[PDB]
Amino acid sequence: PNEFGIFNSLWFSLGAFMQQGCDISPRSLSGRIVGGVWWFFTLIIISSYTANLAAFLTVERMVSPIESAEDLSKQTEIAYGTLDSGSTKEFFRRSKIAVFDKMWTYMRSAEPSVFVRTTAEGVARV
Amino acid sequence: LESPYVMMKKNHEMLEGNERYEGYCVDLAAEIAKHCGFKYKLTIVGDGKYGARDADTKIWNGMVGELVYGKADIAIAPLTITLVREEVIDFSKPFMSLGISIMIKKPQKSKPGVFSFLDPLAYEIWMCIVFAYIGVSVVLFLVSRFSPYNEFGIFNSLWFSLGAFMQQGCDISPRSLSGRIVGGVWWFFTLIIISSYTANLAAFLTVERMVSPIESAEDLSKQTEIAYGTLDSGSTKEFFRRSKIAVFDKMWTYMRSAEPSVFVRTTAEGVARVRKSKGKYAYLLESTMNEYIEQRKPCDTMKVGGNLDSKGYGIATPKGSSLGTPVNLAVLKLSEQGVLDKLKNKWWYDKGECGAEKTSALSLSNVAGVFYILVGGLGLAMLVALIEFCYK
Amino acid sequence: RKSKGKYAYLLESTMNEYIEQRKPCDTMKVGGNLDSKGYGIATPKGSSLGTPVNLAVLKLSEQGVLDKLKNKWWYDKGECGATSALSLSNVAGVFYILVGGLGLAMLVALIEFCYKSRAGRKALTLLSSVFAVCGLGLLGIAVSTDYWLYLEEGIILPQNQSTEVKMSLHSGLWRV
Amino acid sequence: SGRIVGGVWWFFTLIIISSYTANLAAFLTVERMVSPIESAEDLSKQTEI
Amino acid sequence: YGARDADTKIWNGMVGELVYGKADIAIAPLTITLVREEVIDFSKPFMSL
Amino acid sequence: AFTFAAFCYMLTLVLCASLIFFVIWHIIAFDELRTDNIERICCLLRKLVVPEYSIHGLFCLMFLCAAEWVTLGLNIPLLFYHLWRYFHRPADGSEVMYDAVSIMNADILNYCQKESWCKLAFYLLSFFYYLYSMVYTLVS
Amino acid sequence: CFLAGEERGRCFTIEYVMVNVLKMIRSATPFPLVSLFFMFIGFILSNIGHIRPHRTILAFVSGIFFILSGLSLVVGLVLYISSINDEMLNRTKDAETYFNYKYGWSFAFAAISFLLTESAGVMSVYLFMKRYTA
Ligand SMILES: CC(C)CCC[C@@H](C)[C@H]1CC[C@H]2[C@@H]3CC=C4C[C@@H](O)CC[C@]4(C)[C@@H]3CC[C@@]12C
Ligand SMILES: CC(C)CCC[C@@H](C)[C@H]1CC[C@H]2[C@@H]3CC=C4C[C@@H](O)CC[C@]4(C)[C@@H]3CC[C@@]12C
Ligand SMILES: CC(C)CCC[C@@H](C)[C@H]1CC[C@H]2[C@@H]3CC=C4C[C@@H](O)CC[C@]4(C)[C@@H]3CC[C@@]12C
Ligand SMILES: CC(C)CCC[C@@H](C)[C@H]1CC[C@H]2[C@@H]3CC=C4C[C@@H](O)CC[C@]4(C)[C@@H]3CC[C@]12C
Ligand SMILES: N#Cc1ccccc1-c1cc(-c2ccccn2)cn(-c2ccccc2)c1=O
Ligand SMILES: O=c1[nH]c2cc(C(F)(F)F)c(N3CCOCC3)cc2n(CP(=O)(O)O)c1=O
Ligand SMILES: O=c1[nH]c2cc(C(F)(F)F)c(N3CCOCC3)cc2n(CP(=O)(O)O)c1=O
Ligand code: NA
Repeated sequence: PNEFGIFNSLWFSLGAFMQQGCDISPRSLSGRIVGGVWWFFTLIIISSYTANLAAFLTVERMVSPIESAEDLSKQTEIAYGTLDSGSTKEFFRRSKIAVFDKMWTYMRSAEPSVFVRTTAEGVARV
Repeated sequence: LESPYVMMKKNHEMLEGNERYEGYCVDLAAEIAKHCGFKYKLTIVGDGKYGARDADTKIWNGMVGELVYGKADIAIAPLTITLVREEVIDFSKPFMSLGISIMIKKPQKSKPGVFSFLDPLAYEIWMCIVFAYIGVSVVLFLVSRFSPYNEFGIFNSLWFSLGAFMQQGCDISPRSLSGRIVGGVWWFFTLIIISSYTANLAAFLTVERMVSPIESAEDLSKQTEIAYGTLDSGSTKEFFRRSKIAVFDKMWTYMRSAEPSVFVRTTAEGVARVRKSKGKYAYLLESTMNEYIEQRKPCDTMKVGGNLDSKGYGIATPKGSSLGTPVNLAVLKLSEQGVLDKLKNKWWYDKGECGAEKTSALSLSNVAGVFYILVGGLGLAMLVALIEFCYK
Repeated sequence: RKSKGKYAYLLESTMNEYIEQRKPCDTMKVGGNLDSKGYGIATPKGSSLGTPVNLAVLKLSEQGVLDKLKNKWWYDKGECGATSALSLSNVAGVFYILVGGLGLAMLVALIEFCYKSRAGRKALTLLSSVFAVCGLGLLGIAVSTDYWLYLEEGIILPQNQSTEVKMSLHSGLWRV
Repeated sequence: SGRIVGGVWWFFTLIIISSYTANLAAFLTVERMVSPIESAEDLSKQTEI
Repeated sequence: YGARDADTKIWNGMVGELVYGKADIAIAPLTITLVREEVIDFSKPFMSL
Repeated sequence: AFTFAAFCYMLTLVLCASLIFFVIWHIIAFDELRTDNIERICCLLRKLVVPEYSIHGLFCLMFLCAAEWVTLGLNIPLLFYHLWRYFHRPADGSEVMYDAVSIMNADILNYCQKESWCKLAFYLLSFFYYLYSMVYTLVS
Repeated sequence: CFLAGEERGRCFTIEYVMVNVLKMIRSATPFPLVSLFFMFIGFILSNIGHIRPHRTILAFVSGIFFILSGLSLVVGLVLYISSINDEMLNRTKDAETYFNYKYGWSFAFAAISFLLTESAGVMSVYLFMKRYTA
């Protein structure tokens, strides 16, 4: 001791989730416990939506593409390799430059073999 | 035969001589021989032992037993410089320094609890939030009852302050000056607390940051959650037995008594028990194997802390050999020229299988305890109606 | 100790562990060692003492005596010791305004209640003149003075933060 | 005329309250990205200490 | 601690007092070095660093 | 430094300032009673007193959750005094009770006036006890 | 029951086999059984309310069992889903393999059954207010 039949109850709960709720508000203690735990539910859920979307858009903004061989030598998650013979493979084999000796150290020990056999095969793998 | 010291090379079937083998002590035997000027024959030991004097027959086995009894001229191997060996053979200076270390399982995403949603704010904040909620609700009640403008009894004050904190607005608002100072400062409090919940949650979800619970052997001694154990025999077993420091006596009274037995029988049994106990087993072993298994596949293990003792691996010769002095000066050449550091980086790290994004949707597990409170609050609201229906 | 974390010093491991345990407790040892060397007890290369000293070091090493003596002089005779969630120290000042605003509002409830229980054109004529003169005053002074923008453009030194200004200034709308 | 002043003050605070939460999330994320020195390879990369 | 002056080829310090008879033993933080091990006899390391 | 226990002492300076205002109003009400009146000082007192309990009853559950066992223990003698006046001696009443229908016949009039100065003496000592341990927990 | 990887057509039970998530779905097992109990209690107390309407309280209490059932689905389905996601997390992350869990038409039937007994919960309470005002 209504205003809170089933269709006004669906509208209280819809406006409480969207955090937009002006209408009737519950006046009994038992109607204010259900109102109060649904208010705390949406405070966590709406904050989790904004915080996980901010986590997505920040990580998608941190993404640096490859633009150097020092970016290849650091990022050991994109694989890289040369042709199985010729001047390009013998370049890294003979190199005494720091970034190029790191790339040959990665390439000579990599499973499976990053060395392609034809230029058409290496463009295929990319 | 020990990795990365001597490993049989992949196609050792079609090879013969000193080139069937590879490893650290093969690359080291090459360096010792070109500085001392000799030709060598790499010869894997018989027994498979490192060397120990038998308690009954007084006969040395292993690589020490081949140097004492004449079957070998040098033992370029991970052979630990100890007291009982130095009395029968001659070591050089240590080419590698090492000790007892801790192997734990590499930490992971660490599955959430029930109240993991509370974690963007400390529990000392949440306790201050709850008691400031009753605080502003009593002060609303004091301000509105005495010196009235009410509609703001104690239960309409608890509902104004609950709706203000949850940012659900209100149905009634205070009309007097003093009720609007209470209401307006609690509004500003809510604005900072809800914004710093969302901001600190966005920081957590952006930056993964996995911390290990153990970072020292002092941290192992101050806990009984993670069970730590050595091998069943050897020198790591003997170290904790006869130790007297402060901490390794605590770590020994733990291991000797604990059921099930923390002492594994093989190194591979101890590594597997690390990988297959989800962060509850810490294996105590030498720091050279610990750094090698960390670089094998999978990437499931981790070395933590510093070493517990200090020992070294020496190159041994028979007592009275003419290689004893030049090999000793050969090791000190290879140390200071950075050769020994370079050979360790090749076989531990440059030939290391483990080397050295995309935010995922929140799973229901992360936020599941908010559903438990909700249905726990839906069922609590149906009891309070049942008591209200009986009492009226 | 005087570069706020912008300097790292490369020294031996045993001084780095010793200075870490000596007041002030400003510094810490990070990482593993960059090389591996050792301290030895030395003898004149023909002595009858180098062999018993060698077996003494290997005996004292395996009985924990060398680890006992290092804990004694680095750690036991030391001078120093030995969450990711947002803490109360960061949001402490919004609790001060809350408690300060609840105490203000109970003070207002006194001087409402005393005013309610105990109980025109002349007042507002008086107030809208003295607020209009002092409005003309304080803005009249402000646009005719040259103390709007204190501006420095000095340089720092890496020697106890020695500071030398070279372009200190105060400005207005019409004067610099 | 009372709803124009009400409406532009509603848009003012929608930007200001969102800017507070977004700049505080920028602070707490950058303070969480901070990696201290724990190796010589951390010194060789970070040429700011 | 001990070093060889390349002009004079003489040792100054604790390595000097061992090579030229003044000392009988040097219990000290003396680093086991290639150039020292040729002229004096070190024990095994009592401290690794 | 600011902590949860230091906030539990800040939050009870604010509400003990209300508790002394309940008692200054409680000594004036019985002084003005003797001068004149029953039915109004029935009703004016009866509304006051239940706030005075639960605010102090808040302090019991606040220093229990703050782990302040000396401070919770010093609120115990006022607490168990308060349970007696409402569970066993709020004489019959039944509007709220206690400073209600039972006025003159004058023996409770002396008992209330001894109580009314005993409340103020406890609350003025509680105010400086709370102000001291506020400054204690903040500085330390 | 297995298929297409060691395709054993033997439908193994959960107790006579030994995956850690298969013990985790044991924890989320009683709640679809408490839900099915409250639907059967609320149904046999609705039929009494159709054949003996002289006491009207049969309809309202059977509405309560229809609503306590659906709240026991939600706690069960949150427990069921969260037990999967916890064990998909506690595995050795290797990018040379893949994992894939899905739900089937038995999970869907337990999800739709929430909607039908919460609708039977509302309609039993509105049926009580029709009987009580008459
Ligand atoms: C905490 C759990 C275990 C049960 C608590 C419920 C009971 C004990 C409490 C909750 C607060 C009390 C309320 C007191 C005031 C109102 C108003 C009254 O008109 C009827 C009942 C009603 C709505 C409540 C009855 C239930 C009550 C006596
Ligand atoms: C209304 C009154 C009686 C209740 C308590 C007053 C509080 C809110 C006031 C009193 C004066 C303020 C102090 C101001 C100076 C210091 C220094 C500051 O670094 C932190 C807080 C601290 C230690 C005080 C905290 C309490 C303070 C913010
Ligand atoms: C810190 C203090 C000085 C600020 C508090 C403001 C108090 C002192 C003053 C401001 C002037 C007074 C106001 C004057 C006008 C109205 C109209 C009157 O019918 C009652 C009170 C009321 C609503 C005000 C109450 C507050 C009042 C008594
Ligand atoms: C009256 C009813 C609706 C409220 C309480 C009953 C039931 C439905 C619910 C609500 C929240 C639930 C708890 C949630 C957390 C844990 C942890 C979970 O690993 C299993 C179950 C367990 C141990 C609980 C089981 C019972 C559970 C209490
Ligand atoms: N993820 C997540 C999440 C989602 C909603 C609400 C809270 C969290 C959450 C937050 C935090 C946290 C911690 C510090 C600072 C900021 N956030 C932690 N956790 C969490 C995750 C796994 C295990 C335990 C807690 C969480 O689950
Ligand atoms: O003189 C040389 N000129 C080369 C010119 C080219 C071309 F790019 F096509 F012009 C190429 N290719 C590289 C790319 O795929 C197609 C063949 C190889 C050449 N080589 C052998 P390499 O340099 O040892 O590999 C030479 O020797
Ligand atoms: O001289 C010794 N050198 C040793 C060298 C190594 C290795 F690290 F592999 F080089 C090991 N292992 C460590 C882990 O268990 C498997 C092998 C044991 C050695 N032991 C036996 P322990 O020290 O008594 O255990 C010696 O005696
Ligand atoms: Na961010």
